[PDB]
Amino acid sequence: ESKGFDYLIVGAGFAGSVLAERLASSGQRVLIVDRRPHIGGNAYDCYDDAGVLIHPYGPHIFHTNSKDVFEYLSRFTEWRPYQHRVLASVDGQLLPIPINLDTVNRLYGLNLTSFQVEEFFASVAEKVEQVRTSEDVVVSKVGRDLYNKFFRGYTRKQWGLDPSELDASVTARVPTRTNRDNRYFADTYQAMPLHGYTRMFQNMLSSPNIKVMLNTDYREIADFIPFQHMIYTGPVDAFFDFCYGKLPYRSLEFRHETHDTEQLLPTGTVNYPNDYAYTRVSEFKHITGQRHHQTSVVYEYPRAEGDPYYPVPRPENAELYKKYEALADAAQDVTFVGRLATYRYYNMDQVVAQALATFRRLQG
Amino acid sequence: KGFDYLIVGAGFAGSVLAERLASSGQRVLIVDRRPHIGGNAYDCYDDAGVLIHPYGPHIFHTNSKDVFEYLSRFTEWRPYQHRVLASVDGQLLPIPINLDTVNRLYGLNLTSFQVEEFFASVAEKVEQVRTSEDVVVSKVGRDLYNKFFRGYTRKQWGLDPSELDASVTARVPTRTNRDNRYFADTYQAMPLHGYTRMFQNMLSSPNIKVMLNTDYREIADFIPFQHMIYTGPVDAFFDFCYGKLPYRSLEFRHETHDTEQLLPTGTVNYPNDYAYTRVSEFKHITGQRHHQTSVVYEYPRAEGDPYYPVPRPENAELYKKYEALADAAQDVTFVGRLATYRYYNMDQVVAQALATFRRLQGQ
Ligand SMILES: Cc1cc2nc3c(=O)[nH]c(=O)nc-3n(C[C@H](O)[C@H](O)[C@H](O)COP(=O)(O)OP(=O)(O)OC[C@H]3O[C@@H](n4cnc5c(N)ncnc54)[C@H](O)[C@@H]3O)c2cc1C
Ligand SMILES: Cc1cc2nc3c(=O)[nH]c(=O)nc-3n(C[C@H](O)[C@H](O)[C@H](O)COP(=O)(O)OP(=O)(O)OC[C@H]3O[C@@H](n4cnc5c(N)ncnc54)[C@H](O)[C@@H]3O)c2cc1C
Ligand SMILES: O=c1ccn([C@@H]2O[C@H](COP(=O)(O)OP(=O)(O)O)[C@@H](O)[C@H]2O)c(=O)[nH]1
Ligand SMILES: O=c1ccn([C@@H]2O[C@H](COP(=O)(O)OP(=O)(O)O)[C@@H](O)[C@H]2O)c(=O)[nH]1
Repeated sequence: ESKGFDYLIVGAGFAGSVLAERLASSGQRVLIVDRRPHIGGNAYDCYDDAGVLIHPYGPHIFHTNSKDVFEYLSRFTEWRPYQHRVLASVDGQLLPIPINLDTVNRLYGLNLTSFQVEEFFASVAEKVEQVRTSEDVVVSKVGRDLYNKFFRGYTRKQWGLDPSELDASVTARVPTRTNRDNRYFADTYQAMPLHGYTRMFQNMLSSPNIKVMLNTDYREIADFIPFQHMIYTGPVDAFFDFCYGKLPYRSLEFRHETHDTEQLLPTGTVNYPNDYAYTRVSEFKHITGQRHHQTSVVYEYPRAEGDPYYPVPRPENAELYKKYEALADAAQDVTFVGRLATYRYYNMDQVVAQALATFRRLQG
Repeated sequence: KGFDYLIVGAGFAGSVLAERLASSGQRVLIVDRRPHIGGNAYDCYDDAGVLIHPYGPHIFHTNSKDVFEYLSRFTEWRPYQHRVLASVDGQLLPIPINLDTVNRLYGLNLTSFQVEEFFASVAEKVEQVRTSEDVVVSKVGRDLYNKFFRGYTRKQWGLDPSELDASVTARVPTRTNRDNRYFADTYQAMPLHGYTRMFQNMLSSPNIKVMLNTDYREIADFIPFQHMIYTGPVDAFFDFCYGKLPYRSLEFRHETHDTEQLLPTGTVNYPNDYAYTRVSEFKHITGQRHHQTSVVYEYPRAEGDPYYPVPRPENAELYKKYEALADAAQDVTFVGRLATYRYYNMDQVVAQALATFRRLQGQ
């Protein structure tokens, strides 16, 4: 039709890359761009100095209930079945989280059945008018003491806020159980890409219709490169030059280490609600299924400043986003999709859905 | 506006130049039709977790202190002296041919001093040496030429050593000593973490934008650039106006085995057997520790991606006709193995690029 590209996609993570593949399979000329020197966004993996497969930006475990998302992804990767399991260091023990029958019995030295632990949870639970805060969701189900041990400290360390300063959506992510299930997810499809996300993303972007541009801020090229439409997957407040001020995103620092032993942790991840500066340690071999004479772990330190990783879900922040959203829905030739761009605390599968949905919209 | 340079190809040629140009403040756009950087020297991890080179074994070696020190700013080193065995007469023998090759082959017991006289007694004298047959035959004799060189060369090029310039089979000198190293260079070492990691450091500058999966022709029309550095094949750049320049290609067959070690050295050559010219085992080269092993067999091909220029008098003439157009380009600089039609090693390409950088700065 004209010079340049039909689409200019800003960001090569799940949001941007899914659309890039859909548009290009549809015959669109697509330029995908990322300020980072690699594709895959947060989900990027690679081999470290020791030859172990890791995630530079923390542990990404894939899980979904969407047969459609799982089948779409199945087009670009084979799978390694895996059901993630997390232990929480509490009172010098490693207990299951989410809280379940075993957590209670092990913590207090009880012997409740699955039927009795309901009466117990009910016997300590705090009555809450209406549930609004992350404090509310937890305390109204399992009571004050279990809240202090598992949720209050972790949350304050992770967010820099009390759970009461956070939307109930936040801690509602980790629901309590009364059975003896110890998986962090009870999703239908739990599995990791056989050869890593990066290999999966490379297939996703392999069309002749797709051009990949790296180490590039869209603003550096958007001036002299012709494109008929733009898909932005970065932060919003930044897209509109913070005109309304800074939309708060919580950040992280990662400290990777390699140990001359086959196994360091009992599970993929151990949470630290009450001790240490880090929130958790992850061991990639548990996740990937890789065999190696050594192992590599990563420690996560929450940070107020740095690359945005988490939207900060709270009443005041929801308001501030709306104003930016208004500008966004107003943007004539720009479509906003992704965790950062639409300010949603989304998992990988959720972003893939929202991207696939957005694709269908771009075709009436 | 736009970029000061458009660099076509992210191999050694383009990457060294990207780095040098960017370092001096220039805005660079390096592009490649491949999905990765590094060109031929690109390495990666296979499904088994073994570090391999998708495009055949790349072993770094050099006599140039300046090239090694330049590269040393983007990678650490694993000292490595590549050793190659040739499968001849049912034995695994040292190549280049040396004292031990001859002694073991013919069941002799010569000293270094005697083997000079032996080679002399079998050598066919050639008045003026012009072909790959001459260089070999005029030194080691007809028989040894047949065992190690003729079969291999015919298989690799589809040409007889006599139809190739003396420079081809001259890359493999004959020895009278007992040195079994393939190279005798001063600096022989591998990038500690592979080439890709090194390239990544070479292209880390904020003044470098990287475009992959892109042929320059797809963006040349709407992207502003003041000068172009071209590292691809020459004939393709001028749309084959003088007909096609002969390049030689390869097919690679990669295998993984459930054993720690398959071969006795990094590479085994087959001058006289099989459809492949050689077999390589990457662990000997990388030094990686793994419970399994990955090898690659190389099959010479007439058609495919260009890997080797074909050094012969009629091909020199043809290239010159293209080299003439290249010089009249005025805003395109040609550099590399493919772009200047030279059978260059990695270190030679780096030198060529560093030199070209100097010329461009007037230095
Ligand atoms: C620590 C951590 C752990 C996680 N664990 C899980 C998990 O276990 N399971 C799960 O399902 N999900 C997990 N996730 C969530 C998952 O990462 C997200 O669902 C996913 O990253 C969403 O991708 P996205 O494309 O929307 O955003 P992103 O992955 O962040 O992609 C945005 C990209 O755009 C680029 N960009 C931004 N601005 C510009 C610009 N101006 N110019 C050019 N490029 C730009 C950025 O560099 C970035 O690469 C985790 C996330 C984090 C941070
Ligand atoms: C099988 C094999 C084994 C080798 N072993 C050794 C060794 O052991 N030791 C050693 O020192 N050297 C070795 N070499 C030689 C070494 O690989 C080269 O010297 C080196 O690759 C030089 O890189 P280059 O940048 O000049 O060319 P290349 O690496 O080929 O880079 C050229 C790039 O330009 C791109 N390109 C071309 N045309 C276009 C276009 N139209 N649009 C966009 N992109 C384009 C190509 O995709 C390619 O990536 C070996 C070579 C081969 C083939
Ligand atoms: O052991 C835990 C695990 C979770 N959380 C809270 O639940 C939220 C969601 O945790 P999840 O692991 O699902 O989020 P992630 O960090 O993985 O993105 C966290 O931010 C915490 O506030 C907690 O308090 N204790
Ligand atoms: O065992 C050998 C090794 C090399 N050669 C000849 O020497 C040339 C250069 O060998 P080299 O190993 O340097 O080629 P490359 O590794 O670049 O493919 C080849 O083309 C062959 O013609 C040969 O005949 N037998």
